[PDB]
Amino acid sequence: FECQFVCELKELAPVPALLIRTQTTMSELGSLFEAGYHDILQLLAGQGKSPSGPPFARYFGMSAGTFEVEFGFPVEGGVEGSGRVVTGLTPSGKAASSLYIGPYGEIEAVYDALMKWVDDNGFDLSGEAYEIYLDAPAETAPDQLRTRVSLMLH
Ligand SMILES: CN(C)c1ccc2c(-c3ccccc3C(=O)O)c3ccc(=[N+](C)C)cc-3oc2c1
Repeated sequence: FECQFVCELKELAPVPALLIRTQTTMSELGSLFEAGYHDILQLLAGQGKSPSGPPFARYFGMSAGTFEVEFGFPVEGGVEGSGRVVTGLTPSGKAASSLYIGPYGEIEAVYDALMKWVDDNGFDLSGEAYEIYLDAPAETAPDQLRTRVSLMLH
């Protein structure tokens, strides 16, 4: 992945979200997200509401076998949670960010590129990663699958 032209620093505006905040492994992540995103969409339907944008996930310590993950959908205000689905916010602050097109299994390429770009520009990372799944992977060709990848800055 080349960062020459498409990598940028973004100022992220926090907006309301419905989230699940839990922990997972890389093996179980796919099943976790299908289950939890389904459930969030059902809780939204459950109030006669829709998401306000594509779903996302936040990650820290992804090397560990088991790592924290927070994932969900941006929503209108006035939405309530239930069970383990909670109201919160999308990230705020600065991030080093790039659009990535391709299968998730090759996304480390953009991570490597962004960490090089961050080093070249003297920025500091918090260690948190933030992915926005602009396309649904079940319904999209892998060579067209869009994810925005952001590394949060310290
Ligand atoms: C852009 N919007 C509208 C969407 C909508 C749905 C998804 C689902 C999903 C939700 C429920 C059931 C199946 C899927 C699927 O498509 O497999 C995603 C599932 C997994 C995922 N990861 C990053 C592993 C990412 C997912 O992103 C999505 C994005």
